[PDB]
Amino acid sequence: IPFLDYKVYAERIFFPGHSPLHRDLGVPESRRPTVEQGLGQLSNLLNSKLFLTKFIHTLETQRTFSARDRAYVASLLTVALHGKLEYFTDILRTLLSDLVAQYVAKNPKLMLRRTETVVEKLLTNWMSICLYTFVRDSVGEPLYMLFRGIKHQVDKGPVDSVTGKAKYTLNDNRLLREDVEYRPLTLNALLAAQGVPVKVLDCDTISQAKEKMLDQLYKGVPLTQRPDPRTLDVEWRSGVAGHLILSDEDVTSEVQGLWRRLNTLQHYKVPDGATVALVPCGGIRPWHLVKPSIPEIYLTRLLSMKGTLQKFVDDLFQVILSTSRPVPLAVKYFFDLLDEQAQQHGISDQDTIHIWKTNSLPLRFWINIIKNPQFVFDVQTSDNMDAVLLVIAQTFMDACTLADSPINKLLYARDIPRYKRMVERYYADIRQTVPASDQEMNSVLAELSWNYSGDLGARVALHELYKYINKYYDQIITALEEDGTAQKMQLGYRLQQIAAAVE
Repeated sequence: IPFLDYKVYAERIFFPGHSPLHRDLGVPESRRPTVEQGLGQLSNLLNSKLFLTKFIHTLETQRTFSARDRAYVASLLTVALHGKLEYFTDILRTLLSDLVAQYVAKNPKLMLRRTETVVEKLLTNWMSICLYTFVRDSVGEPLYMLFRGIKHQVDKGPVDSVTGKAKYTLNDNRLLREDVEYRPLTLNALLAAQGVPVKVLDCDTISQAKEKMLDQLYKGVPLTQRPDPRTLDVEWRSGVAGHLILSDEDVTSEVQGLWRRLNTLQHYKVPDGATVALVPCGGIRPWHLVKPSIPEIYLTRLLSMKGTLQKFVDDLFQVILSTSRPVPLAVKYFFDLLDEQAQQHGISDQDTIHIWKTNSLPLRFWINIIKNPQFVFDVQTSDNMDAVLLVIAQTFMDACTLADSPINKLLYARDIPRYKRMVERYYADIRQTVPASDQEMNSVLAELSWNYSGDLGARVALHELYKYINKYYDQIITALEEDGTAQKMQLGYRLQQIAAAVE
């Protein structure tokens, strides 16, 4: 199982829309010590609970401070505070407490629905940190089985490289409705040496075949430790005749009008068991299998896919919501924290508390991991893999929702009511289990601070947070100056000194 190291897992979850901390400071050599000295003192400042809560609040008052901003600043703070997870957790606990008082005076059922605010993103990051080894230990096995099961089923049928449509899929939109026709083929694959075999199809483009070839050629090697596909040509080597470089477009490619077909293995008449090596090196639309433009036939296709993947899905959902394992202490801690919050504000409604939990964990962490296997595994995905995992993720979402049509709801009509019962037991088991003492939680939090190798990019995160201090400098100073203990603890002055140092 090609598990990502914690540092890459974290980068990818913390910064999903990219890592932005893998850059040079871009500060001139003469200024570097001084700037870094200021970054050090900003790190110190961030340990003042007062400064940090004022900083977060002030930024989120700014109307030019977007949802992308809020989520990015949340992740910069996570990385900056990752050495001090007990303090980070205290910050999260305070912000949650304010969020609940705010939402109790609105509609508390709408709380934590999105990932647009700093607190919502701090929670996502917190869950991700705390549950890393749980995924490593228990969820990673079934989640990868599913990935590999989806992969092997799809690879067995036609995939249109232009439209992205597939024979085997869970979304009817992706469904290659036109029943195209093809021939399975197995090649003798070399890496120009000795020859490994590859299960390809004759309708595969040379690019699609090259991927399938690289997977087996590098069967136990991590994608990061592979060459770029573009650096390798595909060479068909029959015995008597010449070596033939194959590609998606060349002088042999079929073209009619303003259409040009992508060159497949069938196009070159590459025969079953052929030796293919991998070696180094104007308004006309590409098409592959069918040009770009529910019956029993198509629903049956989709249910066959659903049916074939169901063991994998059941095994994964079972493990995420299991009551047969010790509950991770962080999940117990946080769900109890949610139960306490509910009690303090007189929320007796279990639907609201159910909602809060769903929005803290399943529909914030697990749905993320289901949709994005590349947050956990050193794998690459495809648009159709993504569309398949989305349907299963939607089915998971529907299991955690209380509202009793989209194609997930068709294919998982039977299953959803049953997964709901699993979710209900799950929250109940957690509430009932022995609680996590503060010392137990702080020990867990302290080990999470050092139990990995690599640099999450704190130095650059600190610099990135400074950019936001610069952008809203006057607003943050004004905000600390209009506050008693901030003035008393010289917070305004300290930020001034940091800015002086950093420019």
